[PDB]
Amino acid sequence: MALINPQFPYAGPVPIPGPAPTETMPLLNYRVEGRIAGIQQARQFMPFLQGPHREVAEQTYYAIGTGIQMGQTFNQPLINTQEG
Amino acid sequence: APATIAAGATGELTMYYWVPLAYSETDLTGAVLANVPQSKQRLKLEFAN
Repeated sequence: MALINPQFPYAGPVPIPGPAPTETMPLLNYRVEGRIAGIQQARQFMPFLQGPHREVAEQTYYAIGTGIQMGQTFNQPLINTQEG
Repeated sequence: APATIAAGATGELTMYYWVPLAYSETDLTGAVLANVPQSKQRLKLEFAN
């Protein structure tokens, strides 16, 4: 967006020496076929386990029984003959 | 217990231990039911050599 100087104008570009025209043109680089080499193993001996863990520990229980329940020799009360 | 047993003297100790099963006389936590014909219940006591 330059302003044209009317007192000192200039013309378009003139030819100048050039950079040997084939040396600015590249070759198209020619890929050969390739292979991810080797026979891959199916599994890996991992350093960490792959499953979930638990944040807190919960107390577990198992039921037990008591035993054969016996009789008893109670201390027996007195007879309510109007004193009680 | 005597505080000092001299050279050629005899001392007599006495000591009482309460081995708790229930927590208190009101809170019956840790008490066991033993009203059974037989049980696998024992009290092992190691003493001073």
